[PDB]
This record gives sequence, C-alpha cells and structure tokens, in this order.
Amino acid sequence: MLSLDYNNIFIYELLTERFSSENPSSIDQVVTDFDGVTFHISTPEEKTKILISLSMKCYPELVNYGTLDLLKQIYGAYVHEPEMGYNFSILIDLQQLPATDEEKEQLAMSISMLKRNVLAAPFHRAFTKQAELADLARKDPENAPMLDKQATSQELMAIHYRDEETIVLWPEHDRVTVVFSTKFREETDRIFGKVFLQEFVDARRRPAIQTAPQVLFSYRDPPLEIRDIQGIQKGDDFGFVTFVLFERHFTPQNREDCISHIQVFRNTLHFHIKASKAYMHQRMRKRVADFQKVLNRAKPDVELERKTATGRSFVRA
Amino acid sequence: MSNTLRPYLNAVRSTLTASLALEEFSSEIVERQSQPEVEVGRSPEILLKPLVVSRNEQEQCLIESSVNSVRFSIRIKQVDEIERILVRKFMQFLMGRAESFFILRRKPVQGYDISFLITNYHTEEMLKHKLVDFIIEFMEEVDAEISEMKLFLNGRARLVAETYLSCF
Amino acid sequence: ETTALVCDNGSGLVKAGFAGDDAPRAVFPSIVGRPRHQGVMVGMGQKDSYVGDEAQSKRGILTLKYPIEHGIITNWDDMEKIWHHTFYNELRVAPEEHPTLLTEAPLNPKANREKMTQIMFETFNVPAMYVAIQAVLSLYASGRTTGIVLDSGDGVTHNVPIYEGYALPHAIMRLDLAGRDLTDYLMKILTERGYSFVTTAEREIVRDIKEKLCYVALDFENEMATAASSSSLEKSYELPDGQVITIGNERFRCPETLFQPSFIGMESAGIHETTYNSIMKCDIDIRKDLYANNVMSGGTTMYPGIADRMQKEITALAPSTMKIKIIAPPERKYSVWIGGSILASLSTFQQMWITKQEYDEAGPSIVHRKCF
Amino acid sequence: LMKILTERGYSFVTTAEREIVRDIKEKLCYVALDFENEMATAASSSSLEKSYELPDGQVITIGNERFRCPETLFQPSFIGMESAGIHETTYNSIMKCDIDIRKDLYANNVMSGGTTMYPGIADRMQKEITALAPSTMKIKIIAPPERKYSVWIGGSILASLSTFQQMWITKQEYDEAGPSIVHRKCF
Amino acid sequence: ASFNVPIIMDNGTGYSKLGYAGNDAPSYVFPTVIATRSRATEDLDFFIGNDALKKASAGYSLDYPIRHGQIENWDHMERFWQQSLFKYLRCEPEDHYFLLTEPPLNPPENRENTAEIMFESFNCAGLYIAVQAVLALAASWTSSKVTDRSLTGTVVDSGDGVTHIIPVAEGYVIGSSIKTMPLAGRDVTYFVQSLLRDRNEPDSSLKTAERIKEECCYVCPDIVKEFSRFDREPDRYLKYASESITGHSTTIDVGFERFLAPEIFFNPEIASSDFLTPLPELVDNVVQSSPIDVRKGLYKNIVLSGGSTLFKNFGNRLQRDLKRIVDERIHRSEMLSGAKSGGVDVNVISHKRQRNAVWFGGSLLAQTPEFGSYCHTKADYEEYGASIARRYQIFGNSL
Ligand SMILES: Nc1ncnc2c1ncn2[C@@H]1O[C@H](COP(=O)(O)OP(=O)(O)O)[C@@H](O)[C@H]1O
Ligand SMILES: Nc1ncnc2c1ncn2[C@@H]1O[C@H](COP(=O)(O)OP(=O)(O)O)[C@@H](O)[C@H]1O
Ligand SMILES: [Mg+2]
Ligand SMILES: [Mg+2]
Repeated sequence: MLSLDYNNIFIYELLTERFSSENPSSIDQVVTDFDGVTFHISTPEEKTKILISLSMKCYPELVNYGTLDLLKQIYGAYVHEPEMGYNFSILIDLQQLPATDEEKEQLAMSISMLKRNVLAAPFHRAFTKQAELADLARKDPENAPMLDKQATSQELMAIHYRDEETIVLWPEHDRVTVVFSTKFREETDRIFGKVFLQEFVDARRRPAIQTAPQVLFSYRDPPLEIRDIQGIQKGDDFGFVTFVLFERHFTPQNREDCISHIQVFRNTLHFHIKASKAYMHQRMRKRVADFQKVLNRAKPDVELERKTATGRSFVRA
Repeated sequence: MSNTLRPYLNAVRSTLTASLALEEFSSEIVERQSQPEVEVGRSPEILLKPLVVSRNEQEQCLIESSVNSVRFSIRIKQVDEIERILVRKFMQFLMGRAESFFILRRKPVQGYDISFLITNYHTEEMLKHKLVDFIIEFMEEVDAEISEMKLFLNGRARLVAETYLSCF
Repeated sequence: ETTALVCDNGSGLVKAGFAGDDAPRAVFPSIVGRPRHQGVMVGMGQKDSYVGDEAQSKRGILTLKYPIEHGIITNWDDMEKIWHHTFYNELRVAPEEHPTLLTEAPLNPKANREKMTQIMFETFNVPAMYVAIQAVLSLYASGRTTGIVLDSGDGVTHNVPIYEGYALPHAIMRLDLAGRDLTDYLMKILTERGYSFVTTAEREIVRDIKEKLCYVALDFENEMATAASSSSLEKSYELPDGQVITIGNERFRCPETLFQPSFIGMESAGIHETTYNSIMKCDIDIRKDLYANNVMSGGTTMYPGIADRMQKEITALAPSTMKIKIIAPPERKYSVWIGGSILASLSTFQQMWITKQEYDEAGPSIVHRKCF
Repeated sequence: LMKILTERGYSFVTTAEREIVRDIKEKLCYVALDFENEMATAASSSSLEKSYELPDGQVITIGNERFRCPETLFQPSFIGMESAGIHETTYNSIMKCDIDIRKDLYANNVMSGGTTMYPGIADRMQKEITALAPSTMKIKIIAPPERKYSVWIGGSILASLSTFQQMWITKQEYDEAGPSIVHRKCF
Repeated sequence: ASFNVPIIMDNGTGYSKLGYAGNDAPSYVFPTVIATRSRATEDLDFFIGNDALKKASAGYSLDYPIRHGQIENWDHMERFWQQSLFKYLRCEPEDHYFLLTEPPLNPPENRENTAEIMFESFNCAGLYIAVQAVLALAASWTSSKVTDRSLTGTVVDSGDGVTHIIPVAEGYVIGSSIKTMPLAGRDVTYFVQSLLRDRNEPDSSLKTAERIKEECCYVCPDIVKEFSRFDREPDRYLKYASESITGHSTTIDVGFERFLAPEIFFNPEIASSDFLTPLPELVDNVVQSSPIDVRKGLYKNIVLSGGSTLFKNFGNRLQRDLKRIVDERIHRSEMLSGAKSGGVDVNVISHKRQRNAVWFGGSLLAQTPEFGSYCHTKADYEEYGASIARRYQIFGNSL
C-alpha cells in the first residue's frame, strides 16, 4: 500500500458486521491507533447497545479550540456522556438505525472516521477565519497588511498531539499556513527521515507538481512567526515542514480530503520509512544472491546420479 | 573499483596467495580430532604471525594464518553513517548464508564486519586459484553495491514523496 | 591531491576525465534504457537497466529516456545512475578521493544547481566540487579573454558575451532550439518521402543520419532552386535493416531551423539574430571587439559550412565599417571540456573550490553565492 | 482481435474470416470505462459473455475479448508499439500548442472517424484527458451521432461555399505547372 | 510509567490471530497468506489475508509464508508483519510491547531472524517469544480467579500444519518428553481433496474440501464397522452445494470421506510413511517417558487446542483409546503381581475457547505485571547483539 488509510479499519469492520447481523453478541475490546490515540468498544448495558470511547492526550486543548460543538453537529443526538478514562463517548442502539443500507454504511464510515472528525476542528476554524478575512479584504484592498499581521498574531493557533510533534496553523486573507514540528527518535528512523524529508522538499519544486501546496522546510531554525510560540524548542533536533494552503487548495469541494491528507502526513512518512527498510532487505538479499553466483566458481564439475524427487533415486540402477 | 585500488588490492592478493599453503594436521591436545588451528590458538608453535594490510585508516585486512586454517577479516569504507547502516545490514545478510559459501563465518571478529575462514578442506577439494579472485572481486563490488543502494534509497524517497504530495 | 575529476554532464553526450588531460577518457550517450519484453530465456544475466554504451548497443529491445531535457535534468534517478556509471564502471575511481568539476548551462533554474550540488556532496561524498558555465570554459579552452561565445549543443543554445576578464550577465541570450529539436524536425520531414521513424531506436538512427549527412547551405533560396533540379545533390544512407534510403532537400533543410526557428513553429530569432541582439545589448565600446571574436562551440556547430553562413549573416546585419571574424577550432566538440580541465589545473583555482567542511556549515545554498 | 480469438479456440486465417472478424468487432466490441476492474469482473462471466452467429451457422462465444482489443487504442504496447495512447497523444498535442489557445482545445474535442463509434470510447477519453489535464478547468468531448461520415459532411459543406470556387485547381494551371501545383496550392 | 496495552501476535501455519491483551476475542483472524505480483513499485503491491484471498485472479499469486510451523521465506514474513501492523492492527512499534508465539522444535536460527527483524525493521520496545502450547495450559482453566489453575496436565495442540503433544508438570515443561507428529489439518485436507479427486466430482477446489470438513466430517469408532454402517444406512449420503464461481447448484456428493478423513489422527499410516504411531499410543509414550510422580497429573488433565481438534467425537475416541491402553498395562501388571489397585482415571478436557486457546492464553498471560520484566528490552538487544534470543529454553538444556 502507498497511502495510509484515513480511519480505523477495525471499527469499520466491526460496525458493518454488527449492523448486518441478526444476533448481536457482547464485546469488550480496547483498540489503539496511530499517534497514541486509543479506542474502547464495549456493551455494558444491553447486548444491542454499543458504546465507543475515544482517548487522546491533547483533547482538552481541542475543547479549548471549540471541538464539542463540531462533534455535536457532526454526530447529531448520538452524543453520550463520556465514560471513565476516556474523552469522547458515543452510545448506539441497533433498533433505531435507518433501514436503508447506504445510510447504515455511511454511519459506520463516519463513526470509524472519528479520529480526523475530532481532529479537524482547528482546520475548520481556520477555514472560517480565512473566509472572514477574505471577504473583509475584498471590502477594501488597502486594508490588507495590518489585518494580516493581527491575524498572524492573535489567530495563531497551535496543538501538541505527540510530544515530538506540533501543528501551528493560522489564517490570512488568502491562505492558511501550517507548520509541522517533525522530529524522529530511534536513531535509524531519523537517519532515514533526513533523506525522506530532503526528497519531500524537492518534490514540490519540480514543475511536474506545482499545483500542490507550497512546502517550506528548514531544520535548526523555525519560521519568524513561531519562535515566540511556547513549545517550539530553538532547533535542538527538530525539523519544520511548512505547507502553504492557498484558496484553490481548500475549495468547497475539496476541504475534507485536504484535511485528512494533511493530518495523515506524518504517519505516512513513518510507514514509508519502514517500507523502505523492507525494500532494502529484499534488494540486498536479491543480489547477495548474485555474489553467491560469483562465488560458485572454484567447484570442479561433479555428477549426481538421480536425486529424483522427495527421495533418493528411487531405484538401484 | 580498479584503476583505483591497484596497490591495496595487489598487496591483499599477494599476501593471501602466499598465506594459503595449508596442510592436514590433527589436534595436538585432543586425539583422533582435527580442528582449525587459527580459531583455537592453543598451540602457538604452528601459528604464523598475524599480518595486516591497509590502504587508509578505515580499511584494514587482518590476515591470520595457521598450519591448516586461515582467517582473513577486512574492513570496508563507511564515509557517512548511511553507508554505515547499509554496510552493516548487507554484510549481515552476506554472513547469514555462510552455509552455501564455504569460506565465510557466521559472525565476524570484533572491530570488523566480515571474516573469511578457509579451512584445509576448501583448498583440498575446491581449486583455490580463484578463491582469491572472488575475494578481491567482492572487496570492490561491495563498495559498488553500497553506492548503488544509497542511490536506490534516494530514488524511492523521491517517488514516495511525489506520490504523497501529488494527491492534494 | 594528484588530479581532480571533471565531468561535462551535457544533455546529449557526457564527457568525463581527469584535469590536465587532452583527451576524453570516457564519452558515452546520456541514455538510460529499460527493457520492454518478457525474456523467456534462462539466465542471460537479466539486468534491470542498461545505461550508456550498453543501452546504445542493445537499443533493439530497450526503450531509451534522456534524463536531461533542454539542459534541465528531469529524471534525477537516471542522472544519479549516469553519475554512478561515470564514477564506477568506466573511470572506476572512488568519488570520495577526488575533487570534481561540473558544468551547467546559464539561466538554468536554481533548483537544478542546488540539487546537483547536494547530490554530489551527500550521495557521493566528494571532497570538493565546483560548477562552471559553458561559455567561460569555451573561452578558457580557446585561449582568449574577450569574445561572445555561441554554445550550441544537444539541449540548449546560449550566448554569453565576455569582455576582458568580465562577463555581462544582462546580455546573455538563451535559445531552447538545439540538436534534439533538429533531430525531431528531421524525423518529421523524412516522413514526406515515405520513410517513417517512430520508436526511440529510430530516433537514434535519425540522429546518426543527421550526423553523417546533414549540412548547412549558403543561400536558402538558391539551394532550394538547385534542389529543384534534383540531379547532383541527393545522397544515400544504409539503415541497419539493410534498406537504402535517399536524402534530398531535407538534407540541408533541417539545419536551417537554427537560422529560421519558424520551421518548427516557434517565434524566436535565429542563431545569428540572437547573437546580433546579444552584442548590441552590450556597451558600445566593446562591440568593436566582440564582433572580431565570435566563438563557436558545442556539438551542434559541427555542421559543414555553418561558420561561413553565420559569418555572412552577421556581416550583413552589422555595419560594414567594422569587420566580422568567426572562429571555430577543429576540436570545438570538446571545447567545454578543454576549458574545464584548464581551469581545474590552475594554481589560482585551488582556493575557489567548495570543500565539504565549507558546504555542511552553510547548506546547499552556498553554491549560489560562491560558484556564480 | 483475430490474434486473440485463437486462445478461445476459434481460428480465422484468411481474408474472408478477416471480414467476419471485422463484422464481429462491429457489433460486439466496446470500450470499458476502466480496464483492471472490468478484467476482474470478467471472472464472474455473467453479463459479459455474448454469442455471435457465423455465416457457417456455427455459434461462437466471446468474453473479455469484447473490451480487450479496443483497449489497444489506449495501450499500444499490446500489439508491440512504443507509442502513447490516443488520450496521451491528444494531451501532448494540446501541450505543444501555444499557452493561451488551450482553453478551446480543452473545451472542444472533436471525435471523428469510424473507429470512434465504440460504445463508451468518448467517456473513457473524457475521463483520461481529465486525469492528465489540470483539474482547474473543464474538458468537453463533442461526439455527434453522425460522426461516421463527418469528413464527407464537412467536405460537402466546404464545396458548397460561395468563396471556395476561386481556390479550385483548374486544369489550366496543371497544364503549365506540372503535377506539383497541388503541393503549393492545397496546403 | 503506565505502559500501553501489550499486543498478542500469533502466526500459525494456516491462520494468524492478531489482537490485544485484555480483549475478549482476537481483533483479526485471517489466513496467513500474502498476495504478490511477479504505478506502484513491485515493492509494495502486496495484499494479505482476506484481501489477498479475494484479489487472487486479479493479477496476484498467493504464497503461504509458514508451512509445518517453520518459516521458510523471510520477505513474505516481514512484509506480512509490516502490512498487519501498519494496516489492520494500527499501532506504532516503538511504543508497545509484543508477545510473539512460534511452535517448539524450531531451529534457533529462525528465532534469531525473528528477533532481528522485529528489533531492526520495526525496533519495538520489547519482544517476548512464547511456545504455542503453554498459552494453551493458561487458557485451559475457565474460572481463573485467584487459585483454580491446574498447572499440571497435557496439551494436545493439533492445528493446520503440525501437531504437538507437550506435557506440563507444576508449570515447568518437561523437554525430554516432547514429541511431535508432522500431520495436521492441511495433510488431511489434501487427503479429502484426493478423495474428491478419485470420485470425479464436478468441483474439487481446496476451499470446497475445507468447507466439506467445516460442516461434514466427524470421527468414527472403527473403519470397517463404519463402512458397513454406511452401506446399510442410506441417509448418510449427503450432497454439499458448492457454487464455486459460476457453477450454480453443482452439488458435490460427499461419501466415505466424512469418516475416512478424521481417522488419520488415530491412524497416521494413511497420510504418509513418515509417521506410523497412532496419536493415543504416542500420547501414552509421552506420558510414560515423564517422571513417575507426575504421571497422575498428566493423565488426569488433558487439554485440547488448535482448530483441528474441533471434530465431533474426537475427544471421546482419544479418551477411550488412552483409557483402554492404560487399563491393559495396569491389568498386565496386576496379573503379573496378583493384587488389585485403585487405577488411574483419564479426563480429556474441552472448553469454550478451543479454536483460539493459544491466543486467549497469551492475552491472559500478558496482563500480569510480571510479564513486562520477562520481555527482551531493546537496550539488551543493542548491547548483547542480535543473538540475544537463540538459546532455546523450553525443550532441551543448553550446553
Ligand atoms: N558532426 C556533427 N554533425 C552534426 N551534428 C552533430 C555532430 N556532432 C554532434 N552533433 C550533435 O550534437 C549533439 C552533441 O551534444 P553535446 O554538444 O555533447 O551537448 P552538451 O554540449 O550539452 O554536452 C549530438 O546530439 C548530435 O546530434
Ligand atoms: N471446525 C473445524 N474442524 C476441523 N478442522 C478445522 C476446523 N476449523 C479449522 N480447522 C482446521 O484446523 C486448523 C487449525 O486452526 P488454527 O489453530 O487457527 O491453525 P494453525 O494451526 O495454523 O494456527 C485450521 O487452519 C484448519 O485447517
Ligand atoms: Mg553542453
Ligand atoms: Mg498452529
């Protein structure tokens, strides 16, 4: 696979099986996801009632960012009071699901896609702010730079979802710039990530893919706007990949795909580093075989009599 | 490869072909048994002095001989740590299949990355005037492989970056 | 250090060797080809990709792709493969023990230069490297110090006037018509006589046809009128298939694309008008010397009689009071290399390298502020 | 199509069977919207199998060969050609043009010729050109139902024009200019 | 501090059962097969499990990395692990502890390769290797609250590729008594396919044989009496509906295979000449070779495991045969001596988690706090080298 999936496959399959089934069964399984997020599935009250919980270390910051309302108008009346040890909880009963199959399938997909659904609140807020500044600047072109600066100052938003990762996003009259504070431990991971990040920068440059958002990466130094932001170390070992999303990159027909893509970026990079390790393994063995071919000299020709198959010559003559 | 490694390569060739005058010899401490004397090192009167060939501080060729067995360990260049990881993994794969090589050790001596071990029997049955040919051929081809594999790493990183980024 | 590497990674051909030598140790086409069939045979040493002379020899069952397009590298994988070939398979010298010299056409994107420098420094770990322009190399080779250089090659044609020790960057004219476009036009206009060339092997065959037969006339209208009475102008060529083909007015028509770019449907001045404009863009006090020193360089300028026709057109354009002289050494095919080697074998050049210790402390942008 | 019919078990060698195979391709062959998914669907050969009645009365059945041979247009490597598909060639021809004239080239594609009458060729070409071309603008395919004789219709229209009569190549010009009048008169 | 939940891997010959510690069921139970070819590069165009099964004729060639319990090809195994982890299991290796399992009697080289792949390609926090059995003993006891652990018995783990009879006494596994028969569900599946072959049934696909076992096969007391009963009784002649790909209502008339297939376990001569000792006799030899004091515990508790022990009347027949043999020996001793005895009873035990007893035992074991201390930490691997796990411990004494 080349592109990482955008939701939890186990939740999707479980929901599909339990919706299409006729005899439900009690289940209690806790499932982990990428980036430390953990999901818990249980049926404590009724065999036909399923409760799903979300765990995330940065969730209170999401609440500060205004994610409760987004979750509410995303998931309707399904909202349920959170369970112990978890952040967001949902309770679903199979007796009230829509009869039509496509509604059930889309509900299962939406529930399985809870990760980005809860993580996309800052992106939606940034898009709304970008629209506001766009219309305000269209009201008077001469009033752009000062409102742009005040938006870079006040609306500068940030989040820490991993302890070596950070998203810094802020809107403007025409763009929503985002900064990733990438850093890889596990030395060999950082070793391969250096090459991966270098090649990832070049990509955009090539005229072949100029339609993509502009990338900006420079290790050992952060951009001008985030040196004063708390949490950003003074370039200890952290890279900083910056994507500039213009108006065309979040057109009303392409917002969700862009959000999911920009969210999954880092996990894609990690998984593909591992895939590159496997690629080495296979090539390296594949032509150490050629070295063995080179060695197979220095063996005088000899003759084996039959050695027919799964046995020893199967005959005395 | 060559046109570049003439003196080091020829010195290794000459030393190896001089050090391969092996002989069948039993064990002087255990009866009705024969062991490679270079690996045990219990009877010093039959162990020729250890010999080292080098071209630069990062390339060495330790040549330890004996009456029946010869162990020959080398170091190959690792200019940057990318080549360090590549060399380590590749040479591990190389030694992992020593069963079909007959002149390899499953684990190199410390401070090295590979150790050949030519016991008498290999010279007894396998004609040995091309074992050294394989030795030198490998000593150059290995650097060739490391360079090629780092090129392939760069290429695959470029391909995955383009594939990820184009789908915005 | 004894000697320093130097590589002229041109669009069509690549020239490599040691500094101070007077002969290319290695010249092979800049071609990387992949197989396009199954291979029901057993063994044969199935090689995934053939590059250089091997690809040129086995083009029968391969599809060939040029990594460099119009002077800008577009397939960095193939470029790295070609550099690896030059380093290991033909010159067979360790990159880490030899400073290298590279060549890049003027006005190329800065991405090309930065990526090339970074690749040479990190993937090959060369001790030091330098990037130089073709026109400066041509002047170094010719022994001159003043004179506008016309460098027409496989990928791009550019003009860089240079006074005594100084270059005028504002008067540099770059034209994207070159040998590849000429070969494409020859393929297009060989169809009108029946012969059809499609695959990349046919493209190489047409390139050989242009090598052996194409030439530049003196007066286009008179030459066409002479070709109308097609008696003593046609020639013949032998394809590897054994079939003999006849060449006619298109023998000299396709070289005229340089002087009349409208033949391939591009709105631009010819290789003489661009030179005239480049000279006129310079200061008035140096035109009287730039006219007397017209330098021809590159593979494309090897057509018979191109120098005479270019001199005629430049003399017609320029005022008659000042004479026009054009020069083209018989070894101008490797003039860029000769200048590169002369520059690399200079004592005063030793402190103008870019060492690894200098590179890693400033990033890949150092090449922009040091090389040029 | 003749070459790939052999693997099923039917042999068509000489010219008569060549015309028979041509008639088969007239009524059975079609262009799939996508190739890999349709090839996978061909395993469940339920809605893909079709029957044809030869002049000899022997009935033959055809499966994935319905859309395998029309795909050669988009994949010329099947018959052993190192060329690009029709969509790729059209995109390259558009790209080779000038910068500001690509608006109408993208917005106006004329689908003419007898071979362009396959069921679903226009949709596949539209999808492919949309994929290659930038997504900023729209791609349109003009496929008139009478595109089979479009060349003749246009020829009649041109000949009926009241300004074309001056451009005729009269025999008087040929009587003095030789057979080369057509080179510098027509185009 | 508070670590993440451990992950319970399982790589059987036929099925691989991933999951988590503390769960009540494996998250994924899918076949151990990977699809592979021969503009995505050929490095990544691979599918595993049910996706590989469905995508079989679309341009991929399936291959089973594990056969007879031992891994032969390593590219397939490593690609299987990476696909599982990063596609279905959805975990980051560096922040979790793994509990791998693999059949006993494996070469130390295989364990070394597994450890080095896990700590280099992935480099997880810790890796622990357990023997397919053990976990079976752990999952044997159902109401495991504080005390009611048998901790002494025999586990007959019969699976897809190879079966293992391993005795356990007071927790420790007696190596000298370990014996293994190289016949399992796959060999009898090939036998069923051959039986379909000889009768020239319209469909003879291997999946058809698997389903024929799934809803048809059962164990019988003896073969000649069962043949006579089948001749007399005519309602034992079923016709399984196949529907392979397009052959609607192509019913397959099953026959004597329904009792001829399971009999290989109690009569291994049919499968091949590589083994000839019937399973009850082999279990008797295993128990007798054990130390004298633990024979009562070995006979009293016998635990079935694996998916190939789900045959009806399998446990009944095994218990009957073992009880008959032990009675024969005891009575022989009695008439040799001339005194009565209380005898020894045999209780072959089957439980509600027969199919995935190994996984359930692993999940129950991983939850213990002391499990973390037993894992191979990454620092130990980077210090002592890649041969940290080569000393084979459960069966046989090193040096
Ligand atoms: N004698 C010749 N006559 C005509 N064309 C030539 C001749 N020699 C070379 N060429 C053309 O010039 C090209 C050589 O390009 P080259 O000058 O090596 O490019 P660069 O200067 O970028 O290295 C070839 O592709 C060939 O088509
Ligand atoms: N109900 C059943 N009855 C008999 N055999 C079965 C049954 N279900 C599965 N089997 C077979 O027994 C094997 C054992 O299952 P499992 O333990 O998951 O495999 P493995 O031994 O590869 O780990 C299955 O792979 C299958 O071939
Ligand atoms: Mg050049
Ligand atoms: Mg098993």
